[PDB]
Amino acid sequence: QLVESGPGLVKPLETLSLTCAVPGGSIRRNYWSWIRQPPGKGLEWIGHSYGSGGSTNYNPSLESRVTLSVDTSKNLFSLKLTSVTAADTAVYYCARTVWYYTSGTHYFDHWGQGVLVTVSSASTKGPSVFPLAPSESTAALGCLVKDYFPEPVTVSWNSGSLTSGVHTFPAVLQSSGLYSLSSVVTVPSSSLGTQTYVCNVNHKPSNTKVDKRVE
Amino acid sequence: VLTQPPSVSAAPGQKVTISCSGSSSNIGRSYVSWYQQVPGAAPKLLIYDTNKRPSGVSDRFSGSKSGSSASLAITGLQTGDEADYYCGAWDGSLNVHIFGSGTKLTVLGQPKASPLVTLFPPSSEELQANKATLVCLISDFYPGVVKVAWKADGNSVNTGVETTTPSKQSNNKYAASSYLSLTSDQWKSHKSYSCQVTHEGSTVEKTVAP
Ligand SMILES: [Cl-]
Ligand SMILES: [Cl-]
Ligand SMILES: [Cl-]
Repeated sequence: QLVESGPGLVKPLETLSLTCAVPGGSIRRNYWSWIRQPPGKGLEWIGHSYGSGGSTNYNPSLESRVTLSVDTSKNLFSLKLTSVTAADTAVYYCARTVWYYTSGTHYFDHWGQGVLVTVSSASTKGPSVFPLAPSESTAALGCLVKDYFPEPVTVSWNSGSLTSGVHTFPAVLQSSGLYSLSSVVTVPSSSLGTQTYVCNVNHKPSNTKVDKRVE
Repeated sequence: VLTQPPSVSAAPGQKVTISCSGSSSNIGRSYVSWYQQVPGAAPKLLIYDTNKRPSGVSDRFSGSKSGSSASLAITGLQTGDEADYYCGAWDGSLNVHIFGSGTKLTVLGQPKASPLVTLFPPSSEELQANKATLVCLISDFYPGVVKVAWKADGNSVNTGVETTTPSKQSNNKYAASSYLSLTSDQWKSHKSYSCQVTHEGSTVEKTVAP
């Protein structure tokens, strides 16, 4: 059993402190690692420590920022990560590490459930809204809803009267900490000059409501 | 870097292999481990010491390595196997654990479907504000894995690109989007931009011009 505990939220350039609890002992005679995973991305090993070393071995790409430690009497394995940025937003896992230098075998046989840590420079901000305009049977038009925080936003078309062929895409999160999304309606090609299309955008956290004609 | 194919897939009942290609400083001298991460759980150890199974891992999973490259094989594919797989090995030069780039295993599903790609130029309105956001929308593709690359005058773009993870649509195909955030001056000073979407080894591109 391994249990991570974290702060949930940390401000940019602050220090992230996590803890991993190892009930049932065995902390002293083992290696222990921190591993993380940004949303939508791959695993990254941060480093390991021995339960009594207290030797440590860190990912060189994070070295100046990382401190691992072991409190044998509280059975706690800890990570400090200084000067965080949005790149450090990830799920953080602790894992028991089997490490035999002699055979070059390093692997993680027991994992915690992991804790999400979110680093955000973003404050509430309302979006800009721009039109997305272009033999095929269909054409696509839409609205770009740019640079808002936080989620969510809603988008309907023609005041809710147009529902068929509507696709609102999940938002992207940019390195700025702000989101953008797009909503597009797929329409018969011949309908292009014979009908009008207005996206109705609502971003409630910023009291933002915009109607935009797309032509 | 341990290089895995982003997407491996086959019908239930079939067999698949997932490659993991390293270098002599890692896979060549080290034992290889594999991890299974069902969505959206923690990873679990599937294979350790290159070919060994922890208790409670089925004999349908099997591992080997040859030189600088490792492989995980799965037989009798079952819907529960659909998941991300990561290989891992110690690198004795860098003194670090290196995870592979990860493979989504898809248990098919429905037929393969190539993405429909729409690339929008920046609007006149955003341009008057001295900005140009290009918007590349990718929909109805299956398996739900794609690589997006942008070109500026045919040149690879390595700055200002942001692309979502793929998300399951109601029809169980997937959607994604990619945004290239520019100033109006960059847009106006190029002759073309393209969004190139690679899915299952084929590429679908769209191009816009100022
Ligand atoms: Cl099984
Ligand atoms: Cl660039
Ligand atoms: Cl259908």
